[PDB]
Amino acid sequence: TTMQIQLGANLKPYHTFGIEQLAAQLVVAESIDDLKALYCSAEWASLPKLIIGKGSNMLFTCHYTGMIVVNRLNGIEHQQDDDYHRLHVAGGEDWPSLVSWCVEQGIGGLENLALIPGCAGSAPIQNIGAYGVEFKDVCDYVEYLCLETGTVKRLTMEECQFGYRDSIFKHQLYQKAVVTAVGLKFAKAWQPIIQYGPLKDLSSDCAIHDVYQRVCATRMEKLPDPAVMGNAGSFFKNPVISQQAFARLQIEHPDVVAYPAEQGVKVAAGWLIDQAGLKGHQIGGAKVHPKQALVIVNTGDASAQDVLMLAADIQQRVFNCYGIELEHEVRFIGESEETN
Ligand SMILES: Cc1cc2nc3c(=O)[nH]c(=O)nc-3n(C[C@H](O)[C@H](O)[C@H](O)COP(=O)(O)OP(=O)(O)OC[C@H]3O[C@@H](n4cnc5c(N)ncnc54)[C@H](O)[C@@H]3O)c2cc1C
Repeated sequence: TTMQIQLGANLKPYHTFGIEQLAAQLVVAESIDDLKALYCSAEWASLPKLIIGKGSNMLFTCHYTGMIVVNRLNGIEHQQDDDYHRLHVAGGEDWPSLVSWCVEQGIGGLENLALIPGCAGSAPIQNIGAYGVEFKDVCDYVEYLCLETGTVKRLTMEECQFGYRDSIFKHQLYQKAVVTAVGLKFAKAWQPIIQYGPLKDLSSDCAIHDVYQRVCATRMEKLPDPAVMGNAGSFFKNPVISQQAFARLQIEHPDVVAYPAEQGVKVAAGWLIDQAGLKGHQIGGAKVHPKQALVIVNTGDASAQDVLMLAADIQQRVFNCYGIELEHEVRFIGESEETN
């Protein structure tokens, strides 16, 4: 009963905003061969296709008239050096589950990425990061179905061109590549990364588990669970501006919060939105969550239009207070593929 095409499928079960909407067609892929039949064959060559993991970084903005392809390729294989653990993770694997698995195996280095919703295959697309770690830091390689050849190719971590919330799959490989698996590499001499938020209370000889527990604890405290109130996480990226640009900003706003970046300064958008006095602001069913002001939440009856107008309102207010232009991180889906 696999590779059954669902016609007129409701999308709420398929993305974390949980907004009422449907897809002309939807199918669950479960193997490399399914993706190969779906993307590199005459059958279903008719429909535009959107590959999704958990839809935890997505907003459907109208009736989706293509075929949604739900990535559920499973498998975790493990091996180890004298020096490293290496995992080969199928792209459909659930990410919060994978980090819990590493932690329970005693595999150190993934724990700052605890509870980020999504599939392992989506992790490289926006180079997920939290608590001072990013996917590029643990990445050995990425494998993908090459839409031009119908064969699986491999990129080293270098060839992925990772940046803040960025990679080659949002550029050259955009719509040309379906990630089928991720190679993760972790030093056996584990080093806690412990400089962010409540991890600062930890000490540098703590255990993997200590770090993981703290991350889970804080996240479950600050971020709404989307099965309770729909959301897509931090709606905007932290804007990255020059040093000089930052110093200028900081003359009028000496209080402004910054995060490290190699090129220029990354400014905390949470802080910008909060000082702009936007916490709790609602349009229709969409609201700025007061405990983490980057997260637009669905209070129950949001439309995509609500979310989009609230985003526009925040962006407007932020640009006025600070002359800074926030860039949305959530992908906006139209009839077929992304818009604006
Ligand atoms: C409560 C919550 C907290 C969050 N916290 C964080 C955080 O701390 N850090 C962070 O970086 N993100 C965070 N996010 C955002 C999100 O979890 C990540 O962006 C995640 O990587 C998206 O995974 P997904 O499987 O849902 O991708 P989706 O939303 O399904 O898809 C995202 C994009 O990737 C493309 N895509 C999906 N799968 C493939 C594939 N196999 N091959 C090629 N392209 C693909 C899609 O077409 C779409 O363009 C959070 C989200 C939520 C809801």
